[PDB]
Amino acid sequence: PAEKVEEAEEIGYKVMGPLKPSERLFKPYEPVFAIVQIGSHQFKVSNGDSIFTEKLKFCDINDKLVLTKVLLLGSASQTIIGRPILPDATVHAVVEEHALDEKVLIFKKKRRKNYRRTTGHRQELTKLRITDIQGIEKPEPKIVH
Amino acid sequence: ALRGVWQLQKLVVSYCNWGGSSRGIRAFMESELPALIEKNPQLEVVTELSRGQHPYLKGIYRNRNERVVCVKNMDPDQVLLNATRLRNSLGRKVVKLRTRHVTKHPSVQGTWTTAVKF
Amino acid sequence: IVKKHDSGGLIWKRIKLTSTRKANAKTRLRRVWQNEAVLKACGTSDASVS
Amino acid sequence: SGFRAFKAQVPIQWSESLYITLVRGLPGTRKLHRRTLEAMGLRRCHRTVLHSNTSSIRGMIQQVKRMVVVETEEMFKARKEAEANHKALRPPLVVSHSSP
Amino acid sequence: DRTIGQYQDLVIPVTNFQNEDKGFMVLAGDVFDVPVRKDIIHHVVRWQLAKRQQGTHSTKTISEVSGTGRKPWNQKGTGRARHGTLRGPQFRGGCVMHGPRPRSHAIKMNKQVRRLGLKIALTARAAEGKLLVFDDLALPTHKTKNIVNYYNQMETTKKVLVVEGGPIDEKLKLATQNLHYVNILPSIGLNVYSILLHDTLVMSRDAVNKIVERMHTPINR
Amino acid sequence: AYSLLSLNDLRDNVPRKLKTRKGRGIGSGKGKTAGRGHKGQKARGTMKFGFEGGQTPLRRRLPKRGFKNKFKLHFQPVGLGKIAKLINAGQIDSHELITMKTLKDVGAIGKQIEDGVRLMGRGADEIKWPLHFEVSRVTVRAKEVVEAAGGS
Amino acid sequence: MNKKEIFKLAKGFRGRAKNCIRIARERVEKALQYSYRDRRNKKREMRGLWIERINAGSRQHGVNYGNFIHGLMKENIQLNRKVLSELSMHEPYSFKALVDVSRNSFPGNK
RNA sequence: UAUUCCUCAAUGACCGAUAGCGUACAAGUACCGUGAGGGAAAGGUGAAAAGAACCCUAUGACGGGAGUGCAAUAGAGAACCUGAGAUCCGAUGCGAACAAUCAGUCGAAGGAGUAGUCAAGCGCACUCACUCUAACGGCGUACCUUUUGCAUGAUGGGUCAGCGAGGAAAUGGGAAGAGCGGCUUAAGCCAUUAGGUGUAGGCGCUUUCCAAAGGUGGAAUCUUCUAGUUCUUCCUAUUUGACC
RNA sequence: CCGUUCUCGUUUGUACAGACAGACUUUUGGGGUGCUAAGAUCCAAAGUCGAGAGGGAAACAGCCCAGAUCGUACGCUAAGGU
RNA sequence: CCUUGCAAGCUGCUUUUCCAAGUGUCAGUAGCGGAACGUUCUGUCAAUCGGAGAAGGUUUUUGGUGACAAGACCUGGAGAU
Ligand SMILES: [K+]
Ligand SMILES: [K+]
Ligand SMILES: [K+]
Ligand SMILES: [K+]
Ligand SMILES: [K+]
Ligand SMILES: [K+]
Ligand SMILES: [K+]
Ligand SMILES: [K+]
Ligand SMILES: [K+]
Ligand SMILES: [Mg+2]
Ligand SMILES: [Mg+2]
Ligand SMILES: [Mg+2]
Ligand SMILES: [Mg+2]
Ligand SMILES: [Mg+2]
Ligand SMILES: [Mg+2]
Ligand SMILES: [Mg+2]
Ligand SMILES: [Mg+2]
Ligand SMILES: [Mg+2]
Ligand SMILES: [Mg+2]
Ligand SMILES: [Mg+2]
Ligand SMILES: [Mg+2]
Ligand SMILES: [Mg+2]
Ligand SMILES: [Mg+2]
Ligand SMILES: [Mg+2]
Ligand SMILES: [Mg+2]
Ligand SMILES: [Mg+2]
Ligand SMILES: [Mg+2]
Ligand SMILES: [Mg+2]
Ligand SMILES: [Mg+2]
Ligand SMILES: [Mg+2]
Ligand SMILES: [Mg+2]
Ligand SMILES: [Mg+2]
Ligand SMILES: [Mg+2]
Ligand SMILES: [Mg+2]
Ligand SMILES: [Mg+2]
Ligand SMILES: [Mg+2]
Ligand SMILES: [Mg+2]
Ligand SMILES: [Mg+2]
Ligand SMILES: [Mg+2]
Ligand SMILES: [Mg+2]
Ligand SMILES: [Mg+2]
Ligand SMILES: [Mg+2]
Ligand SMILES: [Mg+2]
Ligand SMILES: [Mg+2]
Ligand SMILES: [Mg+2]
Ligand SMILES: [Mg+2]
Ligand SMILES: [Mg+2]
Ligand SMILES: [Mg+2]
Ligand SMILES: [Mg+2]
Ligand SMILES: [Mg+2]
Ligand SMILES: [Mg+2]
Ligand SMILES: [Mg+2]
Ligand SMILES: [Mg+2]
Ligand SMILES: [Mg+2]
Ligand SMILES: [Mg+2]
Ligand SMILES: [Mg+2]
Ligand SMILES: [Mg+2]
Ligand SMILES: [Mg+2]
Ligand SMILES: [Mg+2]
Ligand SMILES: [Mg+2]
Repeated sequence: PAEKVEEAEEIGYKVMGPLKPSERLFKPYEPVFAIVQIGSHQFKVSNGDSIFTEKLKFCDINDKLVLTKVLLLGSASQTIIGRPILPDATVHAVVEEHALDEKVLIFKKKRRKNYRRTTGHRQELTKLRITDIQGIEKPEPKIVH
Repeated sequence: ALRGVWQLQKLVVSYCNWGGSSRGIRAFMESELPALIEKNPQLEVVTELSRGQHPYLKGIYRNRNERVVCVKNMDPDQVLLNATRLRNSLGRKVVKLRTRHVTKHPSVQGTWTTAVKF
Repeated sequence: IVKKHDSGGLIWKRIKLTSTRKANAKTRLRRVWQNEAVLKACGTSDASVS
Repeated sequence: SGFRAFKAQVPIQWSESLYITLVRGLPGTRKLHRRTLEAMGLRRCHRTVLHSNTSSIRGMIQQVKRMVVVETEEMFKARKEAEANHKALRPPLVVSHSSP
Repeated sequence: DRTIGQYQDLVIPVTNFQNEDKGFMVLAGDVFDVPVRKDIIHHVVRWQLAKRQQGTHSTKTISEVSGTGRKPWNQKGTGRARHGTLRGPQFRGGCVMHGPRPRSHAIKMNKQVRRLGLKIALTARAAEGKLLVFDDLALPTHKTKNIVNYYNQMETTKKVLVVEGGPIDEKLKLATQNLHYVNILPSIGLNVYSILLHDTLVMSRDAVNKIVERMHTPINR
Repeated sequence: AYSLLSLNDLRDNVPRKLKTRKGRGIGSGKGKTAGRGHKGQKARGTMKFGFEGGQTPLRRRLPKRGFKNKFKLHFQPVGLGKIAKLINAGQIDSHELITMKTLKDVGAIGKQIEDGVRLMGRGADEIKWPLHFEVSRVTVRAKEVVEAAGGS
Repeated sequence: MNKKEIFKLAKGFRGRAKNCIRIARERVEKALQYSYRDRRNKKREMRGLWIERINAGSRQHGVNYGNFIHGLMKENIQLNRKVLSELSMHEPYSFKALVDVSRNSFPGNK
């Protein structure tokens, strides 16, 4: 159990447990962004975004995630630059699906040599919904009456 | 689950009690199906006898999409894997993913234009 | 390397010795010179516990 | 260049052990040198083997010295240490742009 | 239950068509208790069906297809493909290259393998509980209704094979010939494929004694 | 499934190897010239096995030797050790005469006698009794051993 | 590959190449070869596009691409080129902050 | 014992209309040749003809209605069950007369058509929604055969559908699997809703050198080891037309 | 004789092959023949193609770099460039 | 796929599986080896499916590394395995 937590931390996520039906985590859009690293790939996200990552092995559907590798934070007024990561910043997410992508055909042929090969491949991806960015000050509610 | 709402609504287990190609789904019904039924209280699982036909699993989703996976001559673990992939799916059409970052607000500070001053 | 450039119908173009090619040659020379220095320093005796 | 990562950060002296890293490709080279590299345990590019410092190893390195980077134990340890110290965490930078 | 394949003698009840009690019989363990092997049965069944195949299948070579041996046109000059006849294997109406010719499909099998297959079949029938031993196979009449009444009386059966020691009496022959689910054989004609086609096996005491006597006699050589 | 023999469920120990069907597609690995390569007699199947290319073959360069004696006599060899092993097992009565019928019946001779039996000296240390033989031929050592034990 | 699969892959082809199996098979096989090659080539093209957008973004503030990217490496800032180009396009003030940081890290020659 | 111009009965892991006889149909016909001779093509409405009275428009109903029929594109006159493809003429959407190339591929502005999901108020933003098209950009000289090497101005193919070439027997060299422990029968014989028998023969035991005569003590000492053979499947070889 | 490789790639029995038309480059600085000609021809020693895609040499069998199990709009390099 | 472990059965106390790691391998003509897919026919089958619409045909969707498989609408009208 701790080994899976350590490996998920190496990838850059932490499982916080299942999403309860009482929680309302899908709030309206806030003008802050974060850059997070999940595996080899980096994503620049705001809340309400969706990202497709390479398959995360240690989470299930509707699990709340904390993304542990935050490289940059930004807003309309300031930018916080991590060298390389920001330990005090947290980005929250929810696992939405694990699905296979559309099949790609791998075709090889060498002309006049009586050689050809055809095979398929389907890559499995994990879809995450970004719900919350922490570590940078969000703008106040400007109740324009 | 799309924003916390589970998308797969019904799992149809179609099988034959006579045919040799339904051995794996019959073993799946006896062995792995109650555990999957227990772990998914939000999912309705119905089982249908279809004599003389090859077995399949059918997944009916919130968006009224239906996906059928034939499981003829499969081992029970392959049937369980297919049922798990049906449960983990959002029911979308199998087409190429055009992007891996879906956003409606690409810019917080405003997109670069020729009018931007620094 | 091919050194035949003014005969025949098959064109082997002469590779010009540019400054970038000289830089790559100097990098390869630095690598082999450091290797030779390591071999000179380590060649005075043999490691024990065999 | 790529050799810049392998430049010595420590004075080069006699060593107990040697680290050998293949930095050139195999096709287009003599089959004798490829067999020598196979005898050193090097089959793929950018791979590192560790060997004791004696004349039998040194002659093999001398044969293929234009294909490899040979490092002492101290040079290898210093290179790995500087690489780890470069990627270590530093405090964040906060820049307030604002006011357009 | 019991461990099949220990070569142990078995005790079986003896009855008749009238559902009476006729005592008990001991079945020899080297015939009715051999280890059960699917591969030997597979080979014996394949041998039987290969021996059964008629092989009266035929096609015509170019020597037998009607047509002239004359070259159809000149080898050169017409702009067409060169042909020797108009009855070649690539021609419509032509010969069949590597087509079937009438031949026997029979293969060979050792006698001891056939004996072992018969032993395995009898052992499986005795092990499943689907072997019934009759004191005799005498019927009061030649009418098929007696056999139909006994078949309806029987328990969890579909197809029955009835084995007689000597030649079959005329009454049983007439009574069973209109039934596709009850078939008869003398003990000289008992074979693995006939046993496996019927889920229940009915043998008289004479048939059991003749089969065990045959298996206890070594092959003369 | 217990002791079932259904025609539905019979198979061999190993899966059946099927025939290699040449001249089918690329993926089979034996299409387009099958496994014959390109041209020559061997691709066109007009080559006789054992032909050596026009050099005088070894079957015609070596001399013939000797003749065949049409009246050669063939005798079956039996060692004394086999006879001793069958004497100790009760198959052979060592007090009565050991003829070729005695050796033939106990299987010391194979199926076909041809012209008789030659008694040999293999395993002669196992002869411990006076034994009397009536064979066609006998080696010198076998006769020496049998008479040393008081037989003939 | 079956004839029906080939006709599925030849959908939208011009002329008799969508329709006739002898003509369709060649064009479909060539299309599949192009698809295999272009899965490799897309990564080269997209890295070129990111580097062009970063170079345009940083030269507006007087910094060349190579000095900028090396100044970011020197400060242990490990943002990759795709995200850096997205910042140069969509968050220009954060990108200007990164340009200032890299120029303090590594001005280069001149 | 041989054969089938013939008869009667029966069988088929034989074929099913480009197959099976050359001929499922009035075929040794039509047709070709002076002649000997060569030699086709062509099966299927519907259960039953109930095969469409009558009307309308054409010179003329095969058309449009009507009626029959379960069904009428099931409406034919040596042919109508199903009804594919090449091929021909249309309808709708998008592109298309300032831009060149195996005609795609990877990106993609725009245009057009179309669904559904539901917390909160019966809108609206969500499903990268989905489908068709593709301005514009980057990359991209068919396939087969034969060759040292082919975009090659080397070969072959107008297209589509159907057909089209490693196959059988016996006897050898082997491998894998199995039976028996000496193994195995051949012809035949008795039976077949089906097997059972049959020892003649073959290989081994078995003896090694040798032209032939002649000649012939395996290993081991510590309760001794001391032989194969017949099938099945597959790969190869020989003789057969022997992959075409 | 002793290190390194830990791989059997070694030797040998049995069974199945294919192949016995090669091409170019390494100062004409390994040589012969030819004219110190040939994209000639014939040998020695390497490499590549043959049977090898990818990047460079404008385009490019044989030169330089380098060996394609698959996926990614991640990263570092070689030759060669800016 | 291989190697090394690990744990299970075996009989073999050693040969087969399951799992985990592997900076271990995986261009390929002639050619060799291994593993499969599909067609027709036969046994299993006087069994199973079929006006609750078979075979065949057109669309469309889903699955596998692939040959290919499978669901549904339409067409079809009696067979399929
Ligand atoms: K003729
Ligand atoms: K034809
Ligand atoms: K005909
Ligand atoms: K019809
Ligand atoms: K029609
Ligand atoms: K294009
Ligand atoms: K020509
Ligand atoms: K053989
Ligand atoms: K054996
Ligand atoms: Mg030229
Ligand atoms: Mg050139
Ligand atoms: Mg300069
Ligand atoms: Mg360089
Ligand atoms: Mg003829
Ligand atoms: Mg003639
Ligand atoms: Mg014919
Ligand atoms: Mg091959
Ligand atoms: Mg071909
Ligand atoms: Mg071959
Ligand atoms: Mg050829
Ligand atoms: Mg040849
Ligand atoms: Mg016809
Ligand atoms: Mg037809
Ligand atoms: Mg005909
Ligand atoms: Mg009419
Ligand atoms: Mg009909
Ligand atoms: Mg019709
Ligand atoms: Mg059409
Ligand atoms: Mg139009
Ligand atoms: Mg214009
Ligand atoms: Mg033009
Ligand atoms: Mg596209
Ligand atoms: Mg172009
Ligand atoms: Mg030529
Ligand atoms: Mg070319
Ligand atoms: Mg041409
Ligand atoms: Mg040419
Ligand atoms: Mg032509
Ligand atoms: Mg065709
Ligand atoms: Mg017989
Ligand atoms: Mg030659
Ligand atoms: Mg030659
Ligand atoms: Mg040749
Ligand atoms: Mg030569
Ligand atoms: Mg030279
Ligand atoms: Mg010369
Ligand atoms: Mg020259
Ligand atoms: Mg030349
Ligand atoms: Mg020449
Ligand atoms: Mg050479
Ligand atoms: Mg060649
Ligand atoms: Mg090569
Ligand atoms: Mg190349
Ligand atoms: Mg180029
Ligand atoms: Mg090149
Ligand atoms: Mg590789
Ligand atoms: Mg390979
Ligand atoms: Mg249908
Ligand atoms: Mg059928
Ligand atoms: Mg079938």
